[PDB]
Amino acid sequence: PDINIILENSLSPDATLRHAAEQQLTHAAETNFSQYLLTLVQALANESSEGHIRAAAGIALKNAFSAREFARQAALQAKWLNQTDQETRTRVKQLALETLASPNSKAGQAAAQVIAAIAAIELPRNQWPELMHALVRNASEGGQHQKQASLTAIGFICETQDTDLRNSLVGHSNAILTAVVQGARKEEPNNEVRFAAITALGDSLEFVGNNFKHEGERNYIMQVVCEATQAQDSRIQQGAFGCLNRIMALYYEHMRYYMEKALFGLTILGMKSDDEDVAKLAVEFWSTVCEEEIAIEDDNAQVESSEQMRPFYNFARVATNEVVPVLLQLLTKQDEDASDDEYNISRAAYQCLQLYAQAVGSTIIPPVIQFVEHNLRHADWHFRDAAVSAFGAIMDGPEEKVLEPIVKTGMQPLIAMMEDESIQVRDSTAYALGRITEACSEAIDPNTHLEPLIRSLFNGLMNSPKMAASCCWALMNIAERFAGEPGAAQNPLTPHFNQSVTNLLTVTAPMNGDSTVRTAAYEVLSVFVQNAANDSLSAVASLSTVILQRLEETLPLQQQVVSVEDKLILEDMQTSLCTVLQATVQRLDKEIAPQGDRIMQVLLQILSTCGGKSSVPEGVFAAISALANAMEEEFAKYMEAFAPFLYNALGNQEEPSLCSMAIGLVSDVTRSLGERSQPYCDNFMNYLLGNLRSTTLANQFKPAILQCFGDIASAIGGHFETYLTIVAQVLQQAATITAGPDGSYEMIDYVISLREGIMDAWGGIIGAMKTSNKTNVLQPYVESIFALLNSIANDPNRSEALMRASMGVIGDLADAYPNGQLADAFRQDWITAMIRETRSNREFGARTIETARWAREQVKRQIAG
Repeated sequence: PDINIILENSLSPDATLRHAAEQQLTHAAETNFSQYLLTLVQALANESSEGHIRAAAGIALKNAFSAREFARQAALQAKWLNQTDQETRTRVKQLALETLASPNSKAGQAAAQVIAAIAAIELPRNQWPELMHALVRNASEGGQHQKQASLTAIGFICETQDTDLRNSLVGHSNAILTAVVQGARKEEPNNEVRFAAITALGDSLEFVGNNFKHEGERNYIMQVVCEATQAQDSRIQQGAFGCLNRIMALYYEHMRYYMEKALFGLTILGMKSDDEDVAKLAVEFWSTVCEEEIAIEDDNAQVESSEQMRPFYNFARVATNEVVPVLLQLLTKQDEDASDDEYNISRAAYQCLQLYAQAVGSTIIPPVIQFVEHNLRHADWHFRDAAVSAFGAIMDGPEEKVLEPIVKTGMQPLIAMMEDESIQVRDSTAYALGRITEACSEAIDPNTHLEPLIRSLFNGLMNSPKMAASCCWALMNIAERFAGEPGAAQNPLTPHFNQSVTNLLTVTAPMNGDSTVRTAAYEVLSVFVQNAANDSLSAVASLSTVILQRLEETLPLQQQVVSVEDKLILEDMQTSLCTVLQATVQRLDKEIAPQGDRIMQVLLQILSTCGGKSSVPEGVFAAISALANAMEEEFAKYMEAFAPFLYNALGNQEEPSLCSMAIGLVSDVTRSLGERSQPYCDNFMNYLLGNLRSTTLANQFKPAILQCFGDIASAIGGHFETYLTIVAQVLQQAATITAGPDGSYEMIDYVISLREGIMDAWGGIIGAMKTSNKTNVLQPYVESIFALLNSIANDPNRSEALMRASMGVIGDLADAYPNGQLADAFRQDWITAMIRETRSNREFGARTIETARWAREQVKRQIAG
């Protein structure tokens, strides 16, 4: 009754009464948790209540002692274990179990969720010994709904990726597998049961298959799945194909026999189904195959020894002649009405086609080219659009050499497609041209195709918003690919540069145009500037003034902001303008100096009006960083005005992204200004050291902060002795932070990044103490430096930057203590091995290998005193 109204209000669209209800529930769970549980499970078990109420009760009950988040989950589970009595637990368990039999599907499903949540707690501790036997019995003997719900509960329990729960289930493995497979068979008269069973099998794959190691279980599962894919019922088909997709994703290596035997034909049939949902799943099957094989191809490529090769069966390659024509056919099933990023069959097919091209390379070209030639001039826009889409789709993957003559042949017709009636065809054409430029710019000859290509893309950008993004993307690719050589006076786009800048400035000129088009076009302008040649420098200079003028004009615009939309639009404008400004600053370098005063004036004025969640301060900082790098010691005059803004960004960790940017700015300023930045470094150190005081061990800012220590040390030299005791202390502590015996990828990466920071820090410090003739005061820390060097050497987890920095420090140490004071520590074998490994890695860059060579030489000059 009351709980019915609280639950109904809990689902209410009015957030005031919804939040009110949520508060009532939370309060109820706080005042008497056990009674809260009883009330909810009783409402769930009540056959006189509506399904959605019962489901709501069951969900709330589930959430009373379960959560996705680790810590929440720890706390809530503890509530089930230690804040209930056995009578309440027994009651909740029994009522939940009984509700599985309910003819109301929503109540049954909810009860399955409840049971899974309880099982996750009790089964590892063996506190519900009756459960799995009861579920298996229900799944085999129950009425329709009891079967459905119990199968669902079994699936929920088996899918739970928890080692202890899995292990507790081990003894029930065959009984569970038998129950779900037998439930899924066509001999099962009830289609509802079959769907529940095949779904449960899919959820239980990791568990019941025993990792598919044994042929009997394998054939058992594969037989029923293949059978279910050709079931008359659409839902059963869907469950089957979803199951099949997970099987392929998990057990590719076991699939050869089954692929040849049935999967090939089954998925072909599935892709051509009249039901869009199973068609989607069947296309996804081949997307999964392609993804796997792309990964395998890549891994087997990077491998030196064939014993390291992963099993590879070339499924996609073999299947090309059957699957690709179907995919192309599905490209013609566009829904012009459908929303954006709505995943329909046509976009699914396109994704698959892309992956297919990567997976099989040149093999995909003849069926696609046949399709493109047939349909490029079709009367139905569906087929023309499909044709150009397909063409662009296969640009990334096959041998460039093979594509070059096809691109050359198809360049002019594809450009002509930009004048198609259909806006869909024009958009797909623009994107395809971007794909082409990106993958095969070499095949595009400037003198012949460049000008019309650019003209058509700009024509599209300036007159047709629907294709603006695609045009912008293509244009950016072109600017990137036709950039010319470093130091060059001209590149192919240079005679088009001024016109291009004019066009981009024109389309971004309205204050009422589409904000997304404005943003996209500004990005284009940025990339054009970045890749501009020296003949265009005066134009870039002129552009920087226009951009500056527009930036200045946003300041009174800021004043007119009323709505949140106004705010967002203004912030995108300023962020885009800062991006372009940044581009001109970097491109002009020293030549930017005459506009330095104007730049800092408007940028600081923009900072003073920023606040809250905004992308603007970060863009401003990026532009300022550019100006500091360009003007160097000339930038010092802006430090009086700018430093307090920098300090404030540094001290505010509640804006993580800006804080990180601020730390990067300190590195920029100290490196760009050098010793001229020394008077500000005590303030820097105070903020940096202040940041290090945390309740978080893996402080996200620490790696960059340590790198920053290195830059400051270089800038202030002998001054750094003031900070040596503290910083060395921090560096030594940081060196002990590791991912542990079984760490995540994120923590492994964090530690690699951290140790990059540490090594940079030591590097700057060693240099500072050497040049100030203070190697005596550095001497006590040298042993800890070698210790870390050795730790890095003995850890197969590393980055190129880390090894480079390590080589650098080894060399620095040799310089700092000449005439063989460290000859002993250097002649150690792990040192030599470390350096030799670094110099001999052909995958490393030139900087690193040169640094490794310097390290070797530095070592050698140490051995003999």
